Amino acid sequence: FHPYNTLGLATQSAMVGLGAGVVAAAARNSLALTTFSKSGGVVTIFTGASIAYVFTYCSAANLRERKDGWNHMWAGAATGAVLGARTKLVPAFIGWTVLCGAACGLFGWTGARFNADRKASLEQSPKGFVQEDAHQTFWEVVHRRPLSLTVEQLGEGRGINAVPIATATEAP
Amino acid sequence: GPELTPAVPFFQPYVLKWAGVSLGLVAFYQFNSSYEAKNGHTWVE
Amino acid sequence: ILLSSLYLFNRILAWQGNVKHFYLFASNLLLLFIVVLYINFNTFSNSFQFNFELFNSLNPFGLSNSDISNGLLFGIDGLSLTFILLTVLLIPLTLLGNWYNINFNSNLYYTLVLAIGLVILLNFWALDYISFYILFEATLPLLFILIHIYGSSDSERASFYVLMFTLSGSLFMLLSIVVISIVLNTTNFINHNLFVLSLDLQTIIWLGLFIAIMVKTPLFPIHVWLPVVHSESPLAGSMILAGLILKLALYAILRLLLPLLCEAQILYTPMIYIISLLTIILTSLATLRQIDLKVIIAYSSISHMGIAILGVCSNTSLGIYGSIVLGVAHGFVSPALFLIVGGILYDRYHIRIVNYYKGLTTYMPQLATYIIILSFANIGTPLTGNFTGEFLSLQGGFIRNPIIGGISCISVLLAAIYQLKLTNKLTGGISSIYMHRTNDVTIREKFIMNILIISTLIIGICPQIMYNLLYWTVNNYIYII
Amino acid sequence: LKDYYYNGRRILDKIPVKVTWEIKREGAEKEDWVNQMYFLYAPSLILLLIVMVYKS
Amino acid sequence: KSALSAVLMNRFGDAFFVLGLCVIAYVFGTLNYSTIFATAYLINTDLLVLIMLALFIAAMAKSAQFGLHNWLTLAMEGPTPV
Amino acid sequence: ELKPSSAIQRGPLNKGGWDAPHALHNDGAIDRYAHWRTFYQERFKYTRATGKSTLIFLVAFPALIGYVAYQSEGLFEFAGKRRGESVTTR
Amino acid sequence: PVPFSAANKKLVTSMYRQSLKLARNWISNRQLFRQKAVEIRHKFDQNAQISNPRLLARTLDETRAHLYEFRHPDPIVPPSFPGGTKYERNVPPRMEKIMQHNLYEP
Amino acid sequence: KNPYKKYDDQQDRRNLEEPLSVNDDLYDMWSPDRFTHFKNQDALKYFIGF
Ligand SMILES: CCCCCCCCCCC(CCCCCCCCCC)(CO[C@H]1O[C@@H](CO)[C@H](O[C@@H]2O[C@@H](CO)[C@H](O)[C@@H](O)[C@@H]2O)[C@@H](O)[C@@H]1O)CO[C@H]1O[C@@H](CO)[C@H](O[C@@H]2O[C@@H](CO)[C@H](O)[C@@H](O)[C@@H]2O)[C@@H](O)[C@H]1O
Ligand SMILES: CCCCCCCCCCCCCCCCCC(=O)OC[C@H](COP(=O)(O)OCCN)OC(=O)CCCCCCCCCCCCCCCCC
Repeated sequence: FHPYNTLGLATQSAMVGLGAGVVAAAARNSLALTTFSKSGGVVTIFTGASIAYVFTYCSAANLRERKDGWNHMWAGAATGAVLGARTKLVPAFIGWTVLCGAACGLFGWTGARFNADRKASLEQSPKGFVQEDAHQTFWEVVHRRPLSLTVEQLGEGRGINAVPIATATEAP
Repeated sequence: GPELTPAVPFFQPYVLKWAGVSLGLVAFYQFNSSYEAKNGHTWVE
Repeated sequence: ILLSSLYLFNRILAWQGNVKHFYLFASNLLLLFIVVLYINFNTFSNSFQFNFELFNSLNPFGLSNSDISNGLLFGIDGLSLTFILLTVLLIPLTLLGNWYNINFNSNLYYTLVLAIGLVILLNFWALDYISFYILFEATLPLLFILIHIYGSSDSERASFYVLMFTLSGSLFMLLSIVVISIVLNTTNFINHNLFVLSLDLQTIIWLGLFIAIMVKTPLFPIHVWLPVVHSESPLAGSMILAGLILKLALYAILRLLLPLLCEAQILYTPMIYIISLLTIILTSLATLRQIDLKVIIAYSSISHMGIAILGVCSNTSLGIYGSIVLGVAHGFVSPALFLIVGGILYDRYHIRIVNYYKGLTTYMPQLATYIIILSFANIGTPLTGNFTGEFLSLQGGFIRNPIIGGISCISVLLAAIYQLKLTNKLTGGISSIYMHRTNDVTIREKFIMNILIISTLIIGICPQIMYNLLYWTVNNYIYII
Repeated sequence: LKDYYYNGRRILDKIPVKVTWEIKREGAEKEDWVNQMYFLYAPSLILLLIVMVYKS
Repeated sequence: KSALSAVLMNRFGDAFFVLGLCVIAYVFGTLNYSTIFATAYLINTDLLVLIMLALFIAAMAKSAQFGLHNWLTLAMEGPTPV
Repeated sequence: ELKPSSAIQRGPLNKGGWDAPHALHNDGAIDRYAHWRTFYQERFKYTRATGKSTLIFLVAFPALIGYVAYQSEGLFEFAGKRRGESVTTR
Repeated sequence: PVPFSAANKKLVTSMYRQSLKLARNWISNRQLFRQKAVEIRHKFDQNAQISNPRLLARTLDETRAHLYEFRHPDPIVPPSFPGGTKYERNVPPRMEKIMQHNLYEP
Repeated sequence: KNPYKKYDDQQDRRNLEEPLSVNDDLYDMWSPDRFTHFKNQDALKYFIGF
């Protein structure tokens, strides 16, 4: 993990959001100087959503030194906060926050992509039963796993022990 | 002396049904145990 | 045979006009057939026994003896046999409990009821994920139609709930089943504990499976559909739903989840315990402030299922045996309470508000005795199967996690509170002014309730009588190194 | 015939046997469900209990 | 109302009794008096205190000690022979 | 000019059955109370009290139980523990 | 607040009844209860002729406060009445005919 | 409600078509008994004091 440049990326996002809101305003006008008067604040919608999402995403990613879905969850929460401030009601603000955060957290969990990561997908991955003593990869299956792997992943206790009980309690 | 309400028969249909079923089941159990003791396996097996 | 039997069905329909005698006869034959199967079932073996395959390519319309198996698999072990026996016990009573109160399109109603029963019975025979899922969803159209046509005032919303919530859970179950299919290229239950997926993949599949289990059991916080669907269902729908369809969830855990995702289940167990303790405590408390009879009886089932879940994920033999026994006892008792509230009181007075009811003992002493017996059975009196199930489930849960199980021991108190608070008002006081005197419980109603009471008492005094079918199962799923 | 029988029996408290409407309700009453249930279902549950006891 | 009070308080006692039964079965592997009394003196004292607190709460409810006593005086709603 | 076929004869949907005597004397006040309680969800609103109960039961209580259940996982083993021995594994 | 009116009458008679019931409830001994009753009688007698509104209102308020100060945890009530221990015990059933609910089944 | 007035249901002290409070189930006769002698806070003081 090497940091996102939060300031720069947020500035570019501000630019993109401003342009997108401009395009939406022009469309809105054509479909209905008055374009910004009768805009409905769509330029602000785009600009605020852009800045909130990008700034919160980079901020969270830098602070946690990780890249995963949780950053998208935070960023969606911020974006929902922005979009739900427009209601001017506390319940709706909270609802937008939590639900947009949940939706974007789901999105980031699945890969933060709309299309697929082809190389990681099952169709492009080693699958089926593994060979002699190879390490298990994500899509592969065995008939028996190494007990040390069980003890390390699951953790000791609750019936998970390094040695089978009957063997350990055998007398001599 | 207290008053006296109308007569009612002792053995009702439900008495007959439940007593007959229960007693038949116990008799069947005993018969199977004895039939085990003699035949060496229970009549149901 | 099938041709001749179809002829018999047609002629009986043409002459008599009401199929319901034929269906009752049929269901009784099915019960007898399953009992014959139990007679011929070998209990000294952990192998599926009455196997058959359908829709195999070499014989799409018959059974397959081919060396390639691409159809749907069916067969039974002890665990499936227990629930199958419960099902065939319950179906004829479900037909009988509506013997007189359906006076319109009655043939269609009885057809839907018997079809749902048969679908569940077949579901218990399924031996692979795809057929299990097929028969697991096949009920939803039938339940939707039945509730919509033969339900009470609010039946439209009930039908939409029962379809939508169960579909919502089932589709995530479908995601998990699709992942298993494409990763293993196999779907069977016979050898699916032989495949050891990577821990991360197990953790992912477990999510879809357990979301399905949350909606279907139900568990907190997605239980809100059940009280509705129960209250507006007709009596057969309510009895089936409470007595079989919920146990389909517990059977789903044991059959689909535990053998395949053992390590992920070990990882996730405390989350399951959180959710089960939540459902027990919170639904039991919420039951206190209900004003509808059928709604209260519905809320009772959720708490008992919470105790069942706590038992079934305890990773102990006692916990699993307790979960099974509790499932069976609940399938005996809850249909009886639903019979009372939605078939006796509702068919006499056509209302379910609690305020109207009071002091039923004076005119209907027999109904009052039945209410007392069934309520003390529901709250877990010993010498009833419910007590054995709750006790063993709590033992397993306390072993798996002493704190959580110890807190869960409050379910005894909470169950007593809501149930006895109901029966106190129903049985005693001065006879209500709002309602008039009606007949006492009849011979048919008494027959059904006697069947259920004797079943629960029999397994409550000697719960060991189930062990011959379940002694393999109590070891087949626990994961101790 | 069903309708006449049961409507009279319900709005008269009189049975249509014996032939003018007598009150003799004590006995001679068989519902249609009882034959199937009592003679097939109950024996079946008895058989199930026996089989479980002996399979135990 | 008095009957409800009595049954519910004694069900409180019974919830604690069931907790005790679970811990007894786990700790000793049985419920019999003979085994528990044979192997009691060797058992860890924390476990014994847990068992005995649960069972004492049950008996406290049953024997109308001041924690759980209100039902005792409501019970005279029943007939005098009761 | 577009009308259904004259060939169709439509009668009433009667549901049949025996009109039983009405054995319940409905109380309008009770019915309205029941309807209000039954459809309370249609009128629920987020306020300070309602929000407080929501944040307690759906958030704080689950968090407490989760902390307990994940902190205590595998902690205790009681079977046959004797004097002096630790009932705790960690 | 009338010095002498029917409503005044009803109010003071009710309060005087009350006072007497309270006295009976508080005193176990019969003789002692008699002296308490006669003292209560004298005290009502003395203030019987109050005329101006302020003084009468104040006296009635103060006597209400006095009665509230001396209310008993459990009044004596005969067994057959609301507070009683026989109340609603073996209430005789309302005599009624069975209404049917089903054409086929009783 | 004083028990000497007449009511349609004497045991529940309710007349027919009387409106019901939304939280009625907490205020009917079947509700937990309430005691009037001491105020709740005062009774708490006495209990804790003893
Ligand atoms: C029922 C609820 C459903 C919701 C949950 C579904 C979400 C699935 C998440 C799990 C999963 C797909 C699993 C699918 C399985 C079946 C699908 C289930 C049904 C689908 C509905 C998506 O994993 C994603 O997780 C995201 C973080 O949350 C990441 O976000 C992004 O992060 C940043 C980019 O680097 C960016 O900053 C940004 O782009 C995002 O921030 C993604 O990059 C990442 O692909 C994991 O897949 C992958 O996992 C890895 C190691 O696990 C596997 O390779 C391994 O390599 C070695 C170690 O690497 C191992 O030694 C080796 O053994 C193994 O070979 C892969 O082969 C692949 O398989
Ligand atoms: C619509 C939902 C989705 C539909 C998907 C599936 C639809 C299936 C349609 C139902 C057909 C299944 C029932 C009949 C198949 C079994 C016939 C049979 O012969 O059993 C085979 C098995 C082995 O027999 P065999 O190898 O020939 O040896 C005989 C030795 N004398 O012999 C045995 O061991 C006996 C097996 C007993 C099976 C019991 C089945 C329980 C219910 C039977 C009827 C269910 C109909 C369901 C209708 C609703 C749709 C689900």
